[PDB]
Amino acid sequence: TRPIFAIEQLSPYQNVWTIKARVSYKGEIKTWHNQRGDGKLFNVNFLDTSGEIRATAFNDFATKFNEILQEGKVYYVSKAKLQPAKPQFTNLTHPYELNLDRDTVIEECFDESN
Repeated sequence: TRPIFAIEQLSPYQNVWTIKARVSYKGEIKTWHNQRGDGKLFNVNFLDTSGEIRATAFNDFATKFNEILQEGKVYYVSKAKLQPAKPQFTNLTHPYELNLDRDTVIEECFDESN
C-alpha cells in the first residue's frame, strides 16, 4: 500500500498507490456491453489542489465504492487502476482517469484516533 502521492505522481504500472482529494462533479451509473461480458459502470470526477483527476468504477464495485465516498467532502483512495488521460482530449488540464474493479480501499474524511 503506497503512501499518498500527488496526482502527478500517479502511475499506471504501480497499480497500487494512494491519493487524497474532494469531489467536484458526479457522473452516473450506466451499463457496459463488452464484446463477451455485460454489467453496470459509473464515472465520477474528483478535484484536488495538486491537480484535476477523475475516478470511475465498474458494476457493484462502484456501488460499494460510491456509497462509502460522499459529496462536497475530502477523502482518500488507493489500490486502483491508474489511467492518465490526454490533455487536449479533455477541456480540463492534465485529466486523469481511474478504473475501479479489483479490491480498492476508499474512506471519506473520518476522525481517526491513535
